[PDB]
Amino acid sequence: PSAFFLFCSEYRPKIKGEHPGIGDVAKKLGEMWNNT
DNA sequence: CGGGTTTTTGTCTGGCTTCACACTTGATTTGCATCACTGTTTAAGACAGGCCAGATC
Repeated sequence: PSAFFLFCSEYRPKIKGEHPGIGDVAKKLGEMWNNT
């Protein structure tokens, strides 16, 4: 388990309740993990 | 001989199932190359001069 490991799923529902899909949901989550 | 009785298949539309699989991104494993290092000559056999020594005219 790494940062993105426990960051792609722990914050997954925060976009999965908006994005039905499951790449596009965590996609912008990767961008907000990269910005920081 | 061609026609007929077995094994073997297509076959139903439903709901079921396990699981491959989309889509990132870094932390691991795994593959395959490199790398620095080691052994520390002869031994038979052919041919040639050359020196010497004994033979011969």
